Amino acid sequence: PMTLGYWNIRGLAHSIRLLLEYTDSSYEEKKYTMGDAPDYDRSQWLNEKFKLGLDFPNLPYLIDGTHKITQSNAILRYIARKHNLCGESEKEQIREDILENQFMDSRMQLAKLCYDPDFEKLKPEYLQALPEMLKLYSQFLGKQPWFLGDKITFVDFIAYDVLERNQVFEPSCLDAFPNLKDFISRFEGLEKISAYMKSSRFLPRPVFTKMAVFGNK
Amino acid sequence: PMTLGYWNIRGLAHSIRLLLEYTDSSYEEKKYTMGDAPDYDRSQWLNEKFKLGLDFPNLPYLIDGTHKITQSNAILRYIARKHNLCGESEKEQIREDILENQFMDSRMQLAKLCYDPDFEKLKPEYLQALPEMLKLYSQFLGKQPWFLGDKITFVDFIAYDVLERNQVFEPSCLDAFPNLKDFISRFEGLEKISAYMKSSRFLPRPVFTKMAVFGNK
Repeated sequence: PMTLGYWNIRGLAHSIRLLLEYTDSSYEEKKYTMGDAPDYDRSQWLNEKFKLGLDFPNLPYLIDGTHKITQSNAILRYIARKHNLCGESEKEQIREDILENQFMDSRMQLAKLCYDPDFEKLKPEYLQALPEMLKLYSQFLGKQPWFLGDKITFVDFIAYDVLERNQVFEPSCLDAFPNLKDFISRFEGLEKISAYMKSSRFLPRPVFTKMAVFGNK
Repeated sequence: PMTLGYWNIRGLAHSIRLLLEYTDSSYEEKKYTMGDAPDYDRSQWLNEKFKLGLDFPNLPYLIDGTHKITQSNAILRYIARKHNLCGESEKEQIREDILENQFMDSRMQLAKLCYDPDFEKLKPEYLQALPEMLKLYSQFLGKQPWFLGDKITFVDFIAYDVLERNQVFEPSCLDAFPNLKDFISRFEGLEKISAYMKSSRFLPRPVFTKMAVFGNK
């Protein structure tokens, strides 16, 4: 078995869990929690942070025998690699890295709103810019069933997440982009995935359980 | 002839320059520039932005014949892959993913405060939290000449710019870490790297944007 670990919330560990299901990987989730006090105490992780014995302690993490991986991307590539879910040619590879990185910056932009207290006043900013960075993805993807081509790679697990996050934030965001919304319906079509969305284990409390009224409240 | 492209000021494209020079790649730097504070006008690029045919207009970028690339890491990996500067074994594979993504984090940490309005107030914090980061690296190298092992790869280049940038903020920061020092010495003393260092083609303005009152010159 393997061991993944993150906060009781969504966070980065999401796609990571999704990629772990598509590969039938037998993993376990050491879930850490933030103290429900007005001020959320994050010292639960801290207590173990250094005892796990990780090269660069941080959450999320994945331990596997003689392999304790850290850094969201570093964890995904590891799994994907063991299941041929990575690009094979320079071509599919340049697309792969561009996306891999891009989606991250994009993951940040949305996350910023939540990290910043003055969300409500700054929320519009992200909303107005959305379409531009959206059409870019829908154009790059184009007529492809999966972002890279006719084969599914780890990069889709990243994609889907960054696209669902914007979908729950604002549902109309994808209506003008048929292929993008269609992309999501295809992802949420994989047996191994659909089945997972019908599992006994999913959020006990709402999304963003801790931090940001964008879920916390 | 490949095509690079970034603001006149050093920025983050320092690693690509070094790698390109270490790999003897013929390249033409299409240097851009902005206006002065407060009007930080960056028109030249702004207009040119989309006509370049970049599927994801962003800076920096590299136009390699057909392969037009964006995203720092992507550009680095491309070149690094062209001349075999990468990890082969799963140990080297997993190793480079960790560091590559980690250094990016640290690189995001430093700049975030130089671009920050209260730099003169955040400064002592990063100082106090520098040794943690800096030790983590020294522990992840030990007696190895290169982070990956016995091969210089793009990681060592990316690790150089960061360790270099941090050795500016506080020149003594890495003094308590002897191997980190020998590393910097090691990189700087490479047949081709040295030649580039002491050239007439090494003159972009210092550490990041002029907005930041951090080593502007």
